[PDB]
Amino acid sequence: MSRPDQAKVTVAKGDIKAIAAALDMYKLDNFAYPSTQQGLEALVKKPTGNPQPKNWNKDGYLKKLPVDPWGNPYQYLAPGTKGPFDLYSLGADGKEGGSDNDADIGNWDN
Repeated sequence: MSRPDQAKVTVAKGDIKAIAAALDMYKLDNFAYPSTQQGLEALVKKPTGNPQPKNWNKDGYLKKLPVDPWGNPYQYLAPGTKGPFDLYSLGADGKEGGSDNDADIGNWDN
């Protein structure tokens, strides 16, 4: 997507796939996926329970990346409905919808 604001979307598309890979690395750190309650906290604060000797990362398990464009913070949620995780960023208008740059941009795995 090579247009103003969509150019912010195309960056985040690589960043979200980055997070999805690191969430798989938290999957390794706690030999399991986080829960949308305990594991969300365990994505922001060290996981309570038994994590393996692995360097835990906050912010939802991210790479060496800043936050998403438009000054929005990443929304990282753990398995909601059917899917092992839910992560996304809000669109340029601060809303989760379907659009180019006004869409919620994220990815997850189910």
